[PDB]
Amino acid sequence: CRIKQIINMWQRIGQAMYAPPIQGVIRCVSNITGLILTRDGGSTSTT
Amino acid sequence: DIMTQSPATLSVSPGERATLSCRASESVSSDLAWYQQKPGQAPRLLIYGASTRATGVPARFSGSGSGAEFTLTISSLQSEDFAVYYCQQYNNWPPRYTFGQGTRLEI
Amino acid sequence: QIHLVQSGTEVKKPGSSVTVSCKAYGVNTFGLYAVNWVRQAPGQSLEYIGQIWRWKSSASHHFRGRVLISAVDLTGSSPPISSLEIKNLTSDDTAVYFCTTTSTYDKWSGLHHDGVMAFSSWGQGTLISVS
Amino acid sequence: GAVFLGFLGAAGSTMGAASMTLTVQARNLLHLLKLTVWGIKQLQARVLAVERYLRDQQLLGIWGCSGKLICCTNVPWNSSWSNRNLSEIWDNMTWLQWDKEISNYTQIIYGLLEESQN
Amino acid sequence: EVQLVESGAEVKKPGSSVKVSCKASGDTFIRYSFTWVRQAPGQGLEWMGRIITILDVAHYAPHLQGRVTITADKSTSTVYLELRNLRSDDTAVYFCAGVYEGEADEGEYDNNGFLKHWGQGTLVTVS
Amino acid sequence: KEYRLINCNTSAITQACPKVSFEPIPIHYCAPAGF
Amino acid sequence: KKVVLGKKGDTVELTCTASQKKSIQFHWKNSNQIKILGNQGSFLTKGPSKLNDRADSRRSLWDQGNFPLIIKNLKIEDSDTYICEVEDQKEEVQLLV
Ligand SMILES: *[C@@H]1O[C@H](CO)[C@@H](O[C@@H]2O[C@H](CO)[C@@H](O[C@@H]3O[C@H](CO[C@H]4O[C@H](CO[C@H]5O[C@H](CO)[C@@H](O)[C@H](O)[C@@H]5O[C@H]5O[C@H](CO)[C@@H](O)[C@H](O)[C@@H]5O)[C@@H](O)[C@H](O[C@H]5O[C@H](CO)[C@@H](O)[C@H](O)[C@@H]5O)[C@@H]4O)[C@@H](O)[C@H](O[C@H]4O[C@H](CO)[C@@H](O)[C@H](O)[C@@H]4O[C@H]4O[C@H](CO)[C@@H](O)[C@H](O)[C@@H]4O[C@H]4O[C@H](CO)[C@@H](O)[C@H](O)[C@@H]4O)[C@@H]3O)[C@H](O)[C@H]2NC(C)=O)[C@H](O)[C@H]1NC(C)=O
Ligand SMILES: *[C@@H]1O[C@H](CO)[C@@H](O[C@@H]2O[C@H](CO)[C@@H](O[C@@H]3O[C@H](CO)[C@@H](O)[C@H](O[C@H]4O[C@H](CO)[C@@H](O)[C@H](O)[C@@H]4O[C@H]4O[C@H](CO)[C@@H](O)[C@H](O)[C@@H]4O)[C@@H]3O)[C@H](O)[C@H]2NC(C)=O)[C@H](O)[C@H]1NC(C)=O
Ligand SMILES: *[C@@H]1O[C@H](CO)[C@@H](O[C@@H]2O[C@H](CO)[C@@H](O[C@@H]3O[C@H](CO[C@H]4O[C@H](CO)[C@@H](O)[C@H](O)[C@@H]4O)[C@@H](O)[C@H](O[C@H]4O[C@H](CO)[C@@H](O)[C@H](O)[C@@H]4O)[C@@H]3O)[C@H](O)[C@H]2NC(C)=O)[C@H](O)[C@H]1NC(C)=O
Ligand SMILES: *[C@@H]1O[C@H](CO)[C@@H](O)[C@H](O)[C@H]1NC(C)=O
Repeated sequence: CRIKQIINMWQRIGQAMYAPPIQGVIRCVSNITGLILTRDGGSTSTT
Repeated sequence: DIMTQSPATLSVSPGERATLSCRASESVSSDLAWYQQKPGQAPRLLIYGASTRATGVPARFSGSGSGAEFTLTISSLQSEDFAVYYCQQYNNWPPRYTFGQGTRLEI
Repeated sequence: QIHLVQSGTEVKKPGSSVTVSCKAYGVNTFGLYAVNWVRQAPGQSLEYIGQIWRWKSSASHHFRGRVLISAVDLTGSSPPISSLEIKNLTSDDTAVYFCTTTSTYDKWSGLHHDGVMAFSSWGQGTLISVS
Repeated sequence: GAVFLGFLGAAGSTMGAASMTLTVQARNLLHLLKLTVWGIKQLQARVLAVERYLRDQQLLGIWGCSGKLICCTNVPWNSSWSNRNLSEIWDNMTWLQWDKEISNYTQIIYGLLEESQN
Repeated sequence: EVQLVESGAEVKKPGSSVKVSCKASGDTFIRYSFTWVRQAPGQGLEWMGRIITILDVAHYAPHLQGRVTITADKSTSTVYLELRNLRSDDTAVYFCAGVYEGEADEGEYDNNGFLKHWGQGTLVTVS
Repeated sequence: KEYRLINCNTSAITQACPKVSFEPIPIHYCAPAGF
Repeated sequence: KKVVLGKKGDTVELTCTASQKKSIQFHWKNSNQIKILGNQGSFLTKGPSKLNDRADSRRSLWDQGNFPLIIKNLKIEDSDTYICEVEDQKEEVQLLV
């Protein structure tokens, strides 16, 4: 998992640039409580 | 708005340790760039970030300091360390990256 | 944009069963909509059969025990399918059948009165003859 | 003005049980700069609730029924408005079904209740 | 590590518009933020401006408001400067200078202010 | 206007970047009086 | 329907168009219902097809409703009916190589 800084805005259509990263340890204890999936159409069962 | 160098002229002899320092009006503490310009040459970088050497920098160039005042030391002043020494403050955003004045070292 | 599609013209024997499909293109789900099966004898007026509103299958009092109305939602690779099964056919059920769907989402619509509905969107006709 | 939710507990049940629940649930349900902004926003909630209640009482004030939770007026039903045996009204129907059913007669009833104060 | 071949020296007039290019041949052109810095003869360095290549945004010193334009083209790999309102003090040695900013194509942009790679200096004379 | 080469001036704004803290708190979307 | 022809290699442009100026969600598919493009908010998503690398859209035009598709390196295997799905206007164009 890298850290990237020329981002695409999600607020609108644009790009933003942020400050360089921070001093030390970054902790991100989280919960994955979801997914977002898509599919593939076709074809003539199949998987 | 800000950038004077703490000496003005250093008319010293080789073997003598040099005295180079940079004075700033507001606190920076991480962003000072050191440059060396012989007359007729593009200014070679020495120390960026006031704490580390670039590629091909000899170990006699030792930069240190914090806040607004910084100091570059040259212990073994050779027969090539006579030039103009610049310090560049690159702290602020939006960019107004002013330079220092310069210190000439004619022997 | 409901483009409700039924099966084709069929003919059976008396004393038998039959099944008519109803694929509901453009329908969100049968939880929101409601399917009313109706028929029409040739030349006559439209005769109600049954419904599955809010996943409760129910037929009218003339047709009880003879008619099954089933539904499967929009799952996977197939649109929502309603289906009409008729057991113990007589020669008096030769008719054009229709599945209809109407939206039950808004309470203050006016297309529906507590499960008794106007038929806002229609199929195209499944003729069954009995010989 | 937080008793607007307590009205809704009697939905789904019929009209007589809701009419009893009216009386029952009416009797039973009765210096930093960044903090003055919270005080003003809570007052703008409370005064708005009081003004909405007073507007709802003024719309009952036209019809001679201000303050009364239940009033019985003097406008006789033309019986083409739900020509129905009222046992079936007060036993087989809910209020959502009334707001659906007499929806095309309600402006007429409001006009008659306004005109029968003159 | 681009080599920054500057343009030739020019003879200019008071109240003119000079256009000085700087061909940075070498590594990836969009990964390098560039900087124009002038040098008055005998004097110290004056910072003129800094262009970010991949965002195509250029910032300027407060002394050069409305009279300088730093453009760049990514196919020609060339950083152009255009000065209008040339005055008598504008006779000076100009410098284009770049620095490695990281993988700007996807992620990293370190926003460095120090100038690692330099050009060669070009004297513009206002006569 | 005009008409397919609509003038797409990609503007740019430069503001100051203080490094900020960031941790999302829960939010309760209330409905006003009468809803 | 529309018919747009190409020869080989050069870019080709297909269009959706909405009538709201709102940058709403669209998708570009083909005849076999394989995805080619997808708006996701204000982000771009390609699809698992042969136009995974060669398809593109002008991003700044989405705020004006116009939803283009730009295909580069037109080969012989890119001649099929392409479908806008915007809200309901399932627009069909046919590309010819
Ligand atoms: C969101 O999540 C939701 C859940 O939280 C989910 O909701 C659920 O959706 C699923 C679908 O996805 C629903 O499941 C379907 O339900 C349909 C409706 O079923 C009801 O009614 C039938 C019929 O009942 C009548 O007859 C019986 C006779 O025994 C009487 O007892 C009844 O009272 C009633 O009779 C009255 O009406 C008659 C007319 O119909 C009159 O003649 C009569 O006089 C009376 O007036 C009941 O059988 C159902 O009960 C059964 O299930 C409940 C629990 O669900 C049990 O308690 C109970 O014991 C029974 O098991 C229920 O009342 C069903 O029709 C439908 O069944 C089909 O699929 C199942 C498998 O899923 C098959 O086993 C079944 O055979 C049916 O498949 C046939 O039809 C499909 C196409 O429709 C064909 O593809 C298939 O091949 C098959 O065809 C075969 O049989 C046909 C006739 O049956 C015949 O025509 C064909 O030729 C062929 O032979 C299925 O169960 C589910 O109920 C919802 N549940 C809830 C809680 O909401 C929702 O989908 C999700 N939404 C989204 C968007 O994801
Ligand atoms: C899902 O939810 C969970 C919580 O339920 C979120 O987890 C929290 O994540 C945040 C940030 O990721 C984290 O906050 C940090 O806590 C650390 C431990 O206390 C702090 O040390 C840290 O503060 C430092 O950085 C701040 C930001 O600049 C400074 O303001 C602060 O002074 C601290 O900075 C010191 O050190 C830095 C080092 O770089 C130096 O720059 C500074 O000068 C200074 O010396 C943050 O407060 C929470 O603790 C997490 N909580 C838990 C339980 O883990 C999680 O993020 C959520 N997921 C998502 C995706 O949001
Ligand atoms: C959820 O997403 C699914 C996509 O998977 C959508 O399903 C499509 O829905 C559209 C309508 O919204 C369907 O298009 C219609 O198909 C009708 C029947 O054709 C089918 O059946 C015949 C016979 O078996 C097959 O040969 C054919 O290939 C199809 O399988 C047509 O009759 C309709 O055309 C009519 O209207 C159009 C309008 O443009 C007219 O031009 C025609 O002349 C005609 O009058 C129409 O083409 C489509 O088939 C569905 N596809 C699939 C894969 O399911 C759902 O609509 C969508 N639901 C929601 C709520 O968004
Ligand atoms: C993760 O989920 C558990 C489930 O109980 C919860 O207790 C915990 O607070 C969650 N962690 C977060 C929100 O960081």
